[PDB]
Amino acid sequence: ADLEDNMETLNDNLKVIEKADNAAQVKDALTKMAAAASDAWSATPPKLEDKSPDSPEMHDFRHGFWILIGQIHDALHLANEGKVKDAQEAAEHLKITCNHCHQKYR
Amino acid sequence: ADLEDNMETLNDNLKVIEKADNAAQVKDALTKMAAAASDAWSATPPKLEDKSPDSPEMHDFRHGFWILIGQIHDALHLANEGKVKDAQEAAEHLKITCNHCHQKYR
Amino acid sequence: ADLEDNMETLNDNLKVIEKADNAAQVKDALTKMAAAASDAWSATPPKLEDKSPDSPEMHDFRHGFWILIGQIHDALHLANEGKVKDAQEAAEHLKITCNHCHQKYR
Amino acid sequence: ADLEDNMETLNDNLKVIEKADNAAQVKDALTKMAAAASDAWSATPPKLEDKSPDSPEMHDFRHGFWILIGQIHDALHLANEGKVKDAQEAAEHLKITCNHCHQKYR
Ligand code: HEC
Ligand code: HEC
Ligand code: HEC
Ligand code: HEC
Ligand SMILES: [Cl-]
Ligand SMILES: [Cl-]
Ligand SMILES: [Zn+2]
Ligand SMILES: [Zn+2]
Ligand SMILES: [Zn+2]
Ligand SMILES: [Zn+2]
Ligand SMILES: [Zn+2]
Ligand SMILES: [Zn+2]
Ligand SMILES: [Zn+2]
Ligand SMILES: [Zn+2]
Ligand SMILES: [Zn+2]
Ligand SMILES: [Zn+2]
Ligand SMILES: [Zn+2]
Ligand SMILES: [Zn+2]
Ligand SMILES: [Zn+2]
Ligand SMILES: [Zn+2]
Ligand SMILES: [Zn+2]
Ligand SMILES: [Zn+2]
Repeated sequence: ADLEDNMETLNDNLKVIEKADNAAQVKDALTKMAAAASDAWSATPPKLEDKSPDSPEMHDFRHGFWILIGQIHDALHLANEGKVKDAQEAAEHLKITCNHCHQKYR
Repeated sequence: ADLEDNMETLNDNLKVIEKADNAAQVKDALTKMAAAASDAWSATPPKLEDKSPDSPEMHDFRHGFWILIGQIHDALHLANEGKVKDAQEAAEHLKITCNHCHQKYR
Repeated sequence: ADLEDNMETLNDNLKVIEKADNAAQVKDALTKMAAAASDAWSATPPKLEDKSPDSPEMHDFRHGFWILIGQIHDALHLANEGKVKDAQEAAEHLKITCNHCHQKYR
Repeated sequence: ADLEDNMETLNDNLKVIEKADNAAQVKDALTKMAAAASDAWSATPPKLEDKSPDSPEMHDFRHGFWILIGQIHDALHLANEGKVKDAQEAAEHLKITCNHCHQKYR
């Protein structure tokens, strides 16, 4: 999908996690976020259309998605241990990564 | 594009890394492998077309790409520090992940 | 040495990172924090002296130090690439992990 | 403990994992390996007594224990999902990290 669609997927599923009651909802939202992050890894954001794909900027840009993917990976493991509250708390971790990339690149 | 194309990208660039002389070659090959792994994350492999997308198998399948992506992430950091030999020996780490997924699902 | 000493090491060096100007200061503070986190991994915190060492609590407790160690690991890689501001903003990531463990066990 | 004691702990528990029948044995061995790796993070190995503690060598040395700690972290998550075979296969991952550090530093 395009960067904007992936971002709406990330935004909708982050809310599902913050509002969730059971593990299955959290697991499903985390899996959908991981798919959106991986698909978004390739995208060139507007602020960086001018820059070459192996510029310092596009490397740092892509590095943000590695942070997020890793955070989702750990969150799903916690979710798969019945630790709903601990997996929901991952949301707080994910939001930092969301804001850090936004601050630099949208 | 498809799982088989992503795999040939992973295979070709793994060899480039093993036969590389300088950092730029290693960096470029690692970046291409990361793109292939991320793009492959969503694929349903032939031996798992029968299985449900939330089966233990498709979860374990996807988990393999998280391991590889994480390994590529660290390898590129080492590559970006001029540690060519340390980044090349990441290749040895990557091959274990290649074989583990292949053993179960190829 | 003890959990409280490790925590003051983490606290002092987190501030050094937030107020740093150059890479060497950030690198040095991150290295000291990594040493404190690793050394703290084995500690039994007061609020968990009652609990068995393989309880869900002491496992979750130890898991917190794995998150922090991983965050410090990535921060030092960024620091070693001359990306001072990117390494300093790791501080924001670290504080979430500090608070999550404190909320449950301090 | 000293580096040699930590190494014997790593060696004994790696064998327990390769020989294990149930999750509890694997979980317990992984937890003991994590404790040994964290405690070993601080050690100065013989080949590097001459070198300063913030030399490139002692940084690369310590980086090896970050790889191992991360690998143990993932292995324990797999172990905590009843995936004994998948957690035992982590052993193959750990041995690469063992050999890579040995090759450079013992
Ligand atoms: C980069 C590494 C990013 C990460 C990680 C996250 N986001 Fe993002 N997001 C990013 C960019 C470059 C853009 C702009 C895209 C454009 O074409 O304009 C966005 C946009 C959004 C939006 C759209 C709203 C807007 O103000 O433009 C949303 C709703 C959004 N992002 C949400 C979001 C969430 C929830 C994230 C983590 C869970 C997240 N983003 C991470 C770049 C990056
Ligand atoms: C799963 C998580 C995998 C990881 C990690 C890696 N590979 Fe793979 N690979 C996988 C599957 C399911 C398949 C078969 C797909 C099919 O349609 O039949 C493959 C296949 C390959 C191939 C052969 C491709 C072909 O021409 O048919 C190669 C050469 C290959 N894989 C290489 C490779 C390398 C080098 C990897 C890591 C560096 C790697 N793979 C990881 C599943 C998975
Ligand atoms: C658990 C996994 C923790 C993480 C991660 C961090 N901290 Fe911590 N901290 C923890 C405990 C259990 C305690 C209480 C110990 C006790 O004996 O009562 C603390 C305490 C602190 C303190 C106060 C120390 C004192 O003088 O009594 C500080 C200032 C502190 N912690 C800071 C801190 C920082 C900055 C962290 C991350 C960067 C951090 N802690 C992580 C448990 C855990
Ligand atoms: C460095 C980052 C290391 C990692 C990771 C592992 N090992 Fe190690 N090991 C290391 C050093 C520097 C030494 C030498 C210590 C000395 O004072 O001589 C060792 C030693 C051992 C030994 C002792 C046998 C010997 O030939 O000296 C064993 C049995 C051993 N190490 C096992 C081991 C295992 C099983 C590991 C991973 C699971 C492992 N080591 C990782 C440095 C490092
Ligand atoms: Cl980030
Ligand atoms: Cl290694
Ligand atoms: Zn929506
Ligand atoms: Zn974890
Ligand atoms: Zn899992
Ligand atoms: Zn960040
Ligand atoms: Zn594609
Ligand atoms: Zn690293
Ligand atoms: Zn980088
Ligand atoms: Zn594996
Ligand atoms: Zn101590
Ligand atoms: Zn990184
Ligand atoms: Zn380094
Ligand atoms: Zn947390
Ligand atoms: Zn022994
Ligand atoms: Zn995992
Ligand atoms: Zn756990
Ligand atoms: Zn290695």
